[PDB]
Amino acid sequence: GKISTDKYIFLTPRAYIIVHLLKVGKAKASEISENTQIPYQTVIQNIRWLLAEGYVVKEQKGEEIYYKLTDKGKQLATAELEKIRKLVEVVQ
Amino acid sequence: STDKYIFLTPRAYIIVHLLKVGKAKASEISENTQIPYQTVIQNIRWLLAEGYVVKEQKGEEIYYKLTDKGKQLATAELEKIRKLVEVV
Amino acid sequence: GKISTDKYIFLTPRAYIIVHLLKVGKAKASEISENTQIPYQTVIQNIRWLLAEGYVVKEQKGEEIYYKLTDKGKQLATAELEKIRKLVEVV
Amino acid sequence: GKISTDKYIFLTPRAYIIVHLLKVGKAKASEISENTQIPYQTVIQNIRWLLAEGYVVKEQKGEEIYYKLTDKGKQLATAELEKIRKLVEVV
Amino acid sequence: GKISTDKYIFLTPRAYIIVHLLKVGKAKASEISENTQIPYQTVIQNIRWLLAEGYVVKEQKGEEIYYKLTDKGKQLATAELEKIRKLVEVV
Amino acid sequence: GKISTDKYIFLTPRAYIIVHLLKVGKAKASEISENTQIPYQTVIQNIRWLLAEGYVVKEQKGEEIYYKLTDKGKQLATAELEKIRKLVEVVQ
DNA sequence: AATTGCTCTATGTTAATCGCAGAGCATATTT
DNA sequence: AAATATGCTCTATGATTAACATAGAGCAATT
Repeated sequence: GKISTDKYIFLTPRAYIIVHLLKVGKAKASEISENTQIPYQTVIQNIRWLLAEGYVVKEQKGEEIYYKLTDKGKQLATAELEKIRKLVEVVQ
Repeated sequence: STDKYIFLTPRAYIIVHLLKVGKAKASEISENTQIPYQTVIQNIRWLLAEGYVVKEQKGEEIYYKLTDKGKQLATAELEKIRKLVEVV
Repeated sequence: GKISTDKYIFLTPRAYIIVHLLKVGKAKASEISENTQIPYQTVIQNIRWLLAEGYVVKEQKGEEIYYKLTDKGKQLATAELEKIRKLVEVV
Repeated sequence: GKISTDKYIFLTPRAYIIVHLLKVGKAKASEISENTQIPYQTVIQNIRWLLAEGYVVKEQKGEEIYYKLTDKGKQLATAELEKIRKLVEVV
Repeated sequence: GKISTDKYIFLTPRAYIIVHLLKVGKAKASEISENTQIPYQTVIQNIRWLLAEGYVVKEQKGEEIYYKLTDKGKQLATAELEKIRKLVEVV
Repeated sequence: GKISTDKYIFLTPRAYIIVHLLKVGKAKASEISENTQIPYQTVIQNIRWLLAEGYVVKEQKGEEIYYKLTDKGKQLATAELEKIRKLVEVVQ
């Protein structure tokens, strides 16, 4: 699948997506996009996948739809983040 | 469905390996990262076309290594990778 | 909200999907996409949702991912199907 | 377009709407939203289209605008209702 | 290994692509593949080589991407091609 | 398969061999190698493929192994060459 | 000359990036 | 009170390409 493009040399689009939720805790699909530079279509495409994977859950208030990392989604993040520190430390 | 490349791309694992070793063969580049060989070369052909890597054929032995340009990309991207973790 | 749908006016693409899951039980994405004429891409984005609700389960078979309707999905299926005869009947 | 969402799993909002007019003859855009469980803005949206496609026509009842199906409407209902059965044929 | 080429038995798919850019000036991934009848994958993968050598360059026209031979690329397409005629006149 | 390479940019080794056989008429394995500069292990490999399709047949003229074209390899020689021309022609 | 072996090529199946056209609903408008 | 222009948000899905596996094939070295 299209994973390594000129825009995602090292990190994938979902990476920045999750890293964002880790901070804001909860955010709108639009808020995720404009804050990560990742185009909206790519965001929800990965959000749909995150939902099916149980990493992220959807919240709704009639009109306002928010997304947040589930406990396992937070487990995934704090796991992949440790592979980064490795990459970069083994490295230098 | 990629469970293998969640946060990191296979391209990264390749760039990094060519940093700690400097000179590596498409076969070893694959093994030491557990990335399917067919992906290695396919990414190599792209890295070559972008001057991020230069080939060095010492006979029948093939060797791919980072260039001055590719090295800059390596030390550049990696920094971006850290700053993203710092705040988190 | 300018509407133009010559394809989905009464039935959603998600419906045809659910249905095909009852016949074959388990099938790949590139598979049900052909037996329903529903474009492959649309299928994935819909099977994901069915996974997010637990209406379907991902069962890999070697290298090819297989999607099979679950109990809760079977419920949704048979339950929402009767909801359709409760309409056709009176009309 | 936005066909299948959380509320709509099998049938689109149009299916219901028409199914409503196919039982109440002519009802106000409000009274449809009342029975269809569909929000007001959505119904108006589908109506603005139904009328533009010669599927539905207004009927001026004085100080109100009850909406009634047209001959083109039944030409669509029964013509759509059959894709359901051809579909729910294997249950 | 073993040999079974049904197509490229005398010419490389690289030969075609090179020839194309020499008469078209500017071509995209699809264009080459569509005309040369060489499969898309082979093309996109061969340009990489023509780029790693500096024989071809990239013309970014908005979204779509074009490819054109370079100085060294031209001095290659006009040289090797001569060893073609030097080869056919040997008869 | 391994078709395009650093040397076989335009023509393949099977091209050099065949087109050279027409002129030279006939020759031994190593002879082909020396002339077209193509390594033996390569020349010998493709010859095996030629002796398999009938394009070329080996004829024991002494103790060496003489490799000379055939009819199957003639219908092909002119066939490929014809396309080779269709290519350099439109280049104009 | 034939088999073994390593490496890179040709290329199809699948999938994931990002775009355009929808379309579901909520507000602010509006005769 | 009911209707529309309007602003979001997510869906339908086509086009480009990457992930990567199969079948080659250029080229030593061994049998």
